[PDB]
Amino acid sequence: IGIRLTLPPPKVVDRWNEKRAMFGVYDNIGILGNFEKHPKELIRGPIWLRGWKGNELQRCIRKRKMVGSRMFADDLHNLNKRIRYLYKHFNRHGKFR
Amino acid sequence: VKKGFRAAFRFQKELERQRLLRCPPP
Amino acid sequence: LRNRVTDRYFRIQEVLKHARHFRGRKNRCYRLAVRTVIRAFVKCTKARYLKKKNMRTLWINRITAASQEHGLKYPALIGNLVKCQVELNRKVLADLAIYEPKTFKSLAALASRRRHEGFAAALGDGKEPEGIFSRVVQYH
Amino acid sequence: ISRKWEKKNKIVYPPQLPGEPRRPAEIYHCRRQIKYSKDKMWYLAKLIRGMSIDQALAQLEFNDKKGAKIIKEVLLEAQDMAVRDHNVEFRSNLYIAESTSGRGQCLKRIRYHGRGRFGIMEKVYCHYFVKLVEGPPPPPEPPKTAVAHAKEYIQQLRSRTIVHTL
Amino acid sequence: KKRFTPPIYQPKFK
Amino acid sequence: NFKRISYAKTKTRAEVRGGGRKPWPQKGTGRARHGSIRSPLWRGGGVAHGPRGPTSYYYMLPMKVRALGLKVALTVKLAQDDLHIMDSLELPTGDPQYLTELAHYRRWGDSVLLVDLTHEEMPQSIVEATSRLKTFNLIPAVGLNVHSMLKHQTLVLTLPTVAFLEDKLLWQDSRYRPLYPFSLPYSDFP
Amino acid sequence: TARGTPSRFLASVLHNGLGRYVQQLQRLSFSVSRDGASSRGAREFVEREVIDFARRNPGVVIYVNSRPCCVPRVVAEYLNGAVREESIHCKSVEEISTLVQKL
Amino acid sequence: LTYFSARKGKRKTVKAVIDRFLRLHCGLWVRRKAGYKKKLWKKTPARKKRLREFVFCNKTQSKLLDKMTTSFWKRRNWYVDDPYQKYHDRTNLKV
Amino acid sequence: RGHKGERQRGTRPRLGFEGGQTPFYIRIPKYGFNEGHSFRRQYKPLSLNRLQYLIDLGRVDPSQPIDLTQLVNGRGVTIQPLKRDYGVQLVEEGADTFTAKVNIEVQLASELAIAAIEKNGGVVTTAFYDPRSLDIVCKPVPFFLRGQ
RNA sequence: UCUCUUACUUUUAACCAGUGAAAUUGACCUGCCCGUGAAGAGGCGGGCAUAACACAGCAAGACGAGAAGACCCUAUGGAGCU
RNA sequence: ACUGAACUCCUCACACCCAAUUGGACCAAUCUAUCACCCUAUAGAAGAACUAAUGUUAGUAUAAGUAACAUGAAAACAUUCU
RNA sequence: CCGAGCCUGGUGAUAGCUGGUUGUCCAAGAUAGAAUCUUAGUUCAACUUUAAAUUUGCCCACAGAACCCUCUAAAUCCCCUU
RNA sequence: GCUAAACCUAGCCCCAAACCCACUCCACCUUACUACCAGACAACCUUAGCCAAACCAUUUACCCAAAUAAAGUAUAGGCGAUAGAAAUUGAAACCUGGCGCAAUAGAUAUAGUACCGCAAGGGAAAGAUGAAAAAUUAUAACCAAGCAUAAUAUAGCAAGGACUAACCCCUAUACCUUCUGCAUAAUGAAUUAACUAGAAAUAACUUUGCAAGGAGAGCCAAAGCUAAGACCCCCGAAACCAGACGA
Ligand SMILES: [Mg+2]
Ligand SMILES: [Mg+2]
Ligand SMILES: [Mg+2]
Ligand SMILES: [Mg+2]
Ligand SMILES: [Mg+2]
Ligand SMILES: [Mg+2]
Ligand SMILES: [Mg+2]
Ligand SMILES: [Mg+2]
Ligand SMILES: [Mg+2]
Ligand SMILES: [Mg+2]
Ligand SMILES: [Mg+2]
Ligand SMILES: [Mg+2]
Ligand SMILES: [Mg+2]
Ligand SMILES: [Mg+2]
Ligand SMILES: [Mg+2]
Ligand SMILES: [Mg+2]
Ligand SMILES: [Mg+2]
Ligand SMILES: [Mg+2]
Ligand SMILES: [Mg+2]
Ligand SMILES: [Mg+2]
Ligand SMILES: [Mg+2]
Ligand SMILES: [Mg+2]
Ligand SMILES: [Mg+2]
Ligand SMILES: [Mg+2]
Ligand SMILES: [Mg+2]
Ligand SMILES: [Mg+2]
Ligand SMILES: [Mg+2]
Ligand SMILES: [Mg+2]
Ligand SMILES: [Mg+2]
Ligand SMILES: [Mg+2]
Ligand SMILES: [Mg+2]
Ligand SMILES: [Mg+2]
Ligand SMILES: [Mg+2]
Ligand SMILES: [Mg+2]
Ligand SMILES: [Mg+2]
Ligand SMILES: [Mg+2]
Ligand SMILES: [Mg+2]
Ligand SMILES: [Mg+2]
Ligand SMILES: [Mg+2]
Ligand SMILES: [Mg+2]
Ligand SMILES: [Mg+2]
Ligand SMILES: [Mg+2]
Repeated sequence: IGIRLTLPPPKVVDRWNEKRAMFGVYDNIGILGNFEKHPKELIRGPIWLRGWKGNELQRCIRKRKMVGSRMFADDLHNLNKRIRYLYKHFNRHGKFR
Repeated sequence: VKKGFRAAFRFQKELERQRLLRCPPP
Repeated sequence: LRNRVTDRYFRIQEVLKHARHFRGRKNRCYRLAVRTVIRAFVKCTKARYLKKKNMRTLWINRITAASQEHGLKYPALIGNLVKCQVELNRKVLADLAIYEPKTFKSLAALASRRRHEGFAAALGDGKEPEGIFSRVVQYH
Repeated sequence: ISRKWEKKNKIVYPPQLPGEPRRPAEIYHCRRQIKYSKDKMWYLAKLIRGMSIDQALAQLEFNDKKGAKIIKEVLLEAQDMAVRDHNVEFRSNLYIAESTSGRGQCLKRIRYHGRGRFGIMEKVYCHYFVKLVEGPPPPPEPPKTAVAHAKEYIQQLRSRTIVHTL
Repeated sequence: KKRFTPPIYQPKFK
Repeated sequence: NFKRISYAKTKTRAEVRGGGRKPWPQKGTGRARHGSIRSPLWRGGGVAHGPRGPTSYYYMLPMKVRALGLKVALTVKLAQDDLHIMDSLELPTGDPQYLTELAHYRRWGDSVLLVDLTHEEMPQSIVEATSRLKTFNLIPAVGLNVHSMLKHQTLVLTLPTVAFLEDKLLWQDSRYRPLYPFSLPYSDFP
Repeated sequence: TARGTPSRFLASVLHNGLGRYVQQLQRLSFSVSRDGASSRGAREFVEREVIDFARRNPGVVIYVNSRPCCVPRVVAEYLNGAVREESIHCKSVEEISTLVQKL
Repeated sequence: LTYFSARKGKRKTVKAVIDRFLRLHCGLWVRRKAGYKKKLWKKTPARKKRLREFVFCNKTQSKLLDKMTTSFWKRRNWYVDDPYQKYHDRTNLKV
Repeated sequence: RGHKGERQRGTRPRLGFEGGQTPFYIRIPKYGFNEGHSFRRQYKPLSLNRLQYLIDLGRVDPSQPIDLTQLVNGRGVTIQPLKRDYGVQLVEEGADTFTAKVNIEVQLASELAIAAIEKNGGVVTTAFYDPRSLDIVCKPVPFFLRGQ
């Protein structure tokens, strides 16, 4: 049997949050703040992909270039093997060549 | 557990259907 | 596990509820009930043509029985009844054979008389009357 | 683990009206986790099923199996609780109504076969359930005579209709 | 050749 | 979706711990051929096509499309009788019950987005009022956007705000190609 | 399949057309939502067509409950006692009119 | 053909295509005939004049060479004394 | 993906391979088509029809001289100092029906274009710019922000 | 050893009492003859046979069970040796 | 003369019987934005669907209560005997 | 478990080879060959699928399509109408 | 009705920020966990290979200086698979987070423990009550395979047409895969529960926006430019190399 016997506790969500109410504020800052900032300078994330979409191979290459001088050892080796595998995949296997 | 609400509610309505078919009321 | 499936039991029940009346492990296990329910539905779909064929063969048997009670064969009855322009199909002929035997004796007498008229017309080529229970009604 | 056969003795019916029959007493009792296989225990449970309780004790005192002493203990203490707690007045006036055996929780061991190979030996356990009902034991269903066979055949021939027509 | 495979014991905790 | 970076990641079959040698050699025993544990078939294996790394979803629309969206949303707020334009946001008291009773009396809606400009000339009364309310919001006019205008029922602008909006949004009409980004001098453009 | 479901013989309920024909429908119990997009077709049905439907065949008593529900329903009760409950979840006005006419 | 490079993640050209062919901007590829400087002592002058020609390529071959080269070779160039300048635009075409 | 083989199993040979036969892109002899292509100068054309249109529409204005930076700020030509554009060459495409009376400073000039400017009482002057000075005179304000 | 096997004991074996595996298993309510069929049928065609069910034997069949033939061929697959 | 199809006619409705491949209309579970408030709606997203890989883990069946496995005898439970 | 020990790492080695490849419904949908260390594969042709522009597409009649010795057929191509 | 089934929460993952730790007493390089004695020996060294070139013999990105651009350009290369810059441009200081996982998932982890091997090394499983257990009460029952309640009835892919009746009557050569063709006596599967397989470019189509110009520098342009949607799987070898561990 997979199904649960009792229905779950009620998940109550506050739609008038602090974060939900001011979502999208200081977006659209460049257009009507005479272009002092870009809207991509509002992004808060990893230091390599802040305003950059990328592939899986391209994300790994960019992370190795911008950060891989200060990564941990096992994480750096795993990133090396991932870039090797993804090069072998994208440039040799698949349909549509 | 598997997350979600609709399948648990549907199984609840089936449980009430089976339990009402076992002991029908006067 | 992002978004793994929760309502799998209802699909299992959707297949199994058509297999509660089976025999063996097919009424319980899903891996067996699927193949037997699929074959059951294909048999149910293919059975309609066999139902119509078997019902008409049953009507042919009952009409042959009643006509052979009256000393008539089945082809003589059907042919010489359609030659008097009475268009009764096999269903109502079998129902008249079972439930209204006087009307079936009247129909068998009609078919036998039209048969005799056809035989005398074959010996005489007509000349004079082309029978009486011949002379089809003409529609325009 | 589910223990509902123990809770069946805690049902309490409403007080009966004077213009009613007796409603004979019903006593459920069971012994959990017996070190005995459920099939061999089932053969003894099928032996008892319809008999009276004194005849059940008489057959079980002389049956030469491991489960016979176990079921004799369960039936004796069910007789004792029936006379004491559930207000049966006659000790002899009880018949076995239900008698069955279920699987208990088992353990697993290795069997050490004769190469570097092995099996999974399982240490078997079972239950025994019993239900007593006061009253004389019901008479067995008599085998059907030729009169009943003929009556059912003539009823079958009277039942038929003219199919696939009006 | 002399083809032979050794038996594989399962873990003892099971 | 342009700000979203999802931090989901699972371990592929090369990052799960262990799984080096080939268990039960290829041809001897009667089990299925396997070359490593932690393959995705196994219990405890790595995921075959799981999420990979912190993935970004960044893309930018052309700026004329975003300014057109702002003009469209202002028109939609006007035509459905939702927009209200004030001379100056100033309440007499500065307590929130006055603000919610006024918004109830004028039949605005359950939620309302209040806009002033430049974030420093916002007077103390309206700030002390709506700093406690949960559906009433103050933003400077730089922070106007389609999402907050759709999320709130009405929308309250100011007369310096509507002049600011007309200038900044009409500048996209009658404008050249960039030739370098507009933060650089450009004799007309401040 | 026909071996797996029950079967009945073709019958009238109480010899309808012999004497006078009687409408075999007793009730229609409607449960629609005030807010909620799933009950929009039923909301428009209660707006425009249930008044003419009630005037059309007056043997039937119609109730509209107007209850918060994620799936609106219609319960049709017949003279012989049977109760048929159908869901009008996210349907047109024409589909709901067809459904209550067939009921 | 290195759909994704291992340094910048871009698409690479194969330089043999660039050495042997010429891409006009309209979409056509001009090539040189094979064997045009080999064993001319046994070829007749009609065959020799046929071999020294500049030849357009097929539809499928031009689709192949458009796949094999990046968008730098498909740009519009304005060279000073281009002998193939007039052949870049296309004229009087109809579907 | 089809049935089994190199198609269904993914591993199909590279683009341009022909199953072993010497491929189409290698059977063909080399010739210096794209020999020195990154060192040839390129010149964006500016027809007199386009220059007349720019003069009419309130863009590039004939009362002052017209070097490259007036044409770029008027957005009549898009000059790339990268990709080897050495400025703007003048072009006779709207020679007749050109009455403007300008002076202009271009980098090449055909004979008919010089004539068609000079019949209205104009002056043409043909100047040279190295790519660094292209990059400065085309976009001057990034150079002024550069601080050199 | 055999012509040509026979008798007795023990182990084994059958029943009773206790504990209690392993390979195998698409589902089976699992018959015979002739013919047909991916060329050797319990499941197809024509005939015949036919109340249900335990227990002990035998090995004619289930193209029987264990080991992705170890013999033959292929792989622009390996390895040893000269 | 009759029998004899998914062919044809008859009452009704009609998109509703090909391998690989291609095109199209829908769609369950899950998260998010806004709704909704006995379980749904409009959109975005993806670890998004298992009658089958001698597939992995766990539970229980078949073979099966089958193969196999035990304790020398009497007694006062001191002892004695083979 | 040594024609070259075992463990870890390169390693998610590679494999033109085997196996598998999970919701509903509808529609279209059967291929002359050439090259290739290549016939267990691939590329271009051929067919098929989708979306467009344009006008002719098929069946075909009088006329017509070298010869030479002994015969020399069913037939084929082109082709206005329809 | 037995076996059973159900639970949320330990914790974990990816980031941001910030540079981070280590003697209570005794013992611990000899046979480590040993209080106590005379040859003093001592480290600094181009990776290789699988793999791609459909074989393979030169060749094949992995190298630790932020981004974008120049640019996949100049160059190198059995000039072939592929490798690949540079001159130059510039890179807005502070905010504690999740359209992440929820006991077959997430670190292997309750733990590098149990267990296996001489050694290097390999390496698991699991727990669920309640405010009160100093409340052991009577509930809470309902759901997979497997059994019991409740063995069997002539005939046959287990069903369908049915019928007054379960059977009796008429029809019917299990599924997937590989195949010209499988009921085939060709492969896979005892069953149940959970887990387990389509990742992306150039060029085209559609929908917006602008328009001889498009684009938030770089790039394209004889109706083009920008944005979005849509599209290229899993398991399995014998092998090769490097470094440790073993008489
Ligand atoms: Mg041993
Ligand atoms: Mg590994
Ligand atoms: Mg392997
Ligand atoms: Mg894992
Ligand atoms: Mg684990
Ligand atoms: Mg396959
Ligand atoms: Mg093939
Ligand atoms: Mg060759
Ligand atoms: Mg045979
Ligand atoms: Mg068989
Ligand atoms: Mg065998
Ligand atoms: Mg084999
Ligand atoms: Mg070969
Ligand atoms: Mg080889
Ligand atoms: Mg090799
Ligand atoms: Mg070697
Ligand atoms: Mg017929
Ligand atoms: Mg038809
Ligand atoms: Mg997954
Ligand atoms: Mg999945
Ligand atoms: Mg499953
Ligand atoms: Mg096997
Ligand atoms: Mg499986
Ligand atoms: Mg025994
Ligand atoms: Mg046996
Ligand atoms: Mg024995
Ligand atoms: Mg002994
Ligand atoms: Mg592989
Ligand atoms: Mg079709
Ligand atoms: Mg091959
Ligand atoms: Mg190779
Ligand atoms: Mg290959
Ligand atoms: Mg775990
Ligand atoms: Mg069950
Ligand atoms: Mg039969
Ligand atoms: Mg066949
Ligand atoms: Mg095969
Ligand atoms: Mg074959
Ligand atoms: Mg088979
Ligand atoms: Mg095979
Ligand atoms: Mg098998
Ligand atoms: Mg020794």
